[PDB]
Amino acid sequence: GIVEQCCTSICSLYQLENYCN
Amino acid sequence: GIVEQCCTSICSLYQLENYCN
Amino acid sequence: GIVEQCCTSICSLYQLENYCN
Amino acid sequence: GIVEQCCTSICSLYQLENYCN
Amino acid sequence: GIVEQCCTSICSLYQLENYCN
Amino acid sequence: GIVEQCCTSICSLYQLENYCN
Amino acid sequence: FVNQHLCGSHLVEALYLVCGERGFFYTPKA
Amino acid sequence: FVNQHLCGSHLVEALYLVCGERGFFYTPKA
Amino acid sequence: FVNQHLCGSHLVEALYLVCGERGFFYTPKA
Amino acid sequence: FVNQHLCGSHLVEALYLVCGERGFFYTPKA
Amino acid sequence: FVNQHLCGSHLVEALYLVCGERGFFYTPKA
Amino acid sequence: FVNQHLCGSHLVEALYLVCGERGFFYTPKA
Ligand SMILES: [Zn+2]
Ligand SMILES: [Zn+2]
Repeated sequence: GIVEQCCTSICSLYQLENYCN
Repeated sequence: GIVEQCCTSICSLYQLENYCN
Repeated sequence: GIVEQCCTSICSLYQLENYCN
Repeated sequence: GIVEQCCTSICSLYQLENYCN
Repeated sequence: GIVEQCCTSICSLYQLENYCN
Repeated sequence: GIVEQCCTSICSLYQLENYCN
Repeated sequence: FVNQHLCGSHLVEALYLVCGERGFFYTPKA
Repeated sequence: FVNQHLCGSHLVEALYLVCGERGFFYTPKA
Repeated sequence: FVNQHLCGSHLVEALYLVCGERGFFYTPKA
Repeated sequence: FVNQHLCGSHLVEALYLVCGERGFFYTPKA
Repeated sequence: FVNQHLCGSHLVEALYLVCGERGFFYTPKA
Repeated sequence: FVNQHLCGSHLVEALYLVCGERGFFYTPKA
C-alpha cells in the first residue's frame, strides 16, 4: 500500500491526498 | 468526535483505541 | 515573515514553498 | 534494557509502564 | 521543577542538563 | 555537509551552531 | 495509564502508537 | 513539492499536514 | 491541500516535508 | 494495545504518552 | 545557544537531545 | 552536551532547538 511504498520506495504529497477523507 | 474528547477535554489511551480499525 | 503568515495567521503548503531554496 | 529491547526487538506499552515514576 | 523553569518560564539548553543522569 | 555527517556519522550541538543565522 | 490533552499532530501520533498495525481513522468532522 | 521517504510515525505526520481537517485513513498492510 | 496554523517546531517540520532535498530557510526575524 | 518498534526519540515520546504527569526515567545502556 | 518555552512532549524531546546517552529524568511533580 | 546521530526531520528539530529565534539554514547535499 501507500504506507509500504513511502517507506520501501518513495511517495509524493499528491499520492498522499488520495487518502484524505 | 475524537477532538472534543481528547483535545478540548481529556481522554485515556483506552478511549483512543475506539478509533483504531 | 513566515511566522506571521503561517503561525499567527494560516497558510497553505504552497506558501511554505516560497521559503525553500 | 527496555531502551535496547524496544529498538532491536519490540516492546509493549505495559512493559513501558514499568518505567513510570 | 523543570516544567516551571522551562515551560511556564523560559530556560537555556544548559539548564536542561541538570536533569540528565 | 553537516546534514550528511550527522546521519552517516555523528555531530555535536556546537557544530550545529555554525548554521544558525 | 494516564489522561491527557492531545491536540493537532500530537493527537495523531498518539493514534499511531495505540493502533499501530491495526491502522486508524482520524475524523475531526465527526 | 518533492518526493519523500516516509516511515513509521513520520508518515502519519505528513498525512496530517496534507489532509488537515478533512481527516484521513491510515491503513497499513496486513 | 488545506490551510492550517503552524507554530514552533511544527512549522519547521512542515518546511522539511515541503522543501525536502531543496533545503530551506527559517528566518523568524524577517 | 499493540507491540511497537521504538527507536531514538520515538521511545521517549511513547514514555511521555504512557506516564504523563507521573513522570518517568529514561536510562539507556552504557 | 538560546532560551525558549518548552512544553509537553517538546520538552522531553529537548531532554533527549541534550542528555542523549547519559539518560535523564522527567519529574513534573518535583 | 553529547554527540548525536541525527537523520531526516530529527536534524531540523535539533537545529530549531539550538538556533531558536536566531533562525537557521538547512542545506542538504545535491
Ligand atoms: Zn524517526
Ligand atoms: Zn506541539
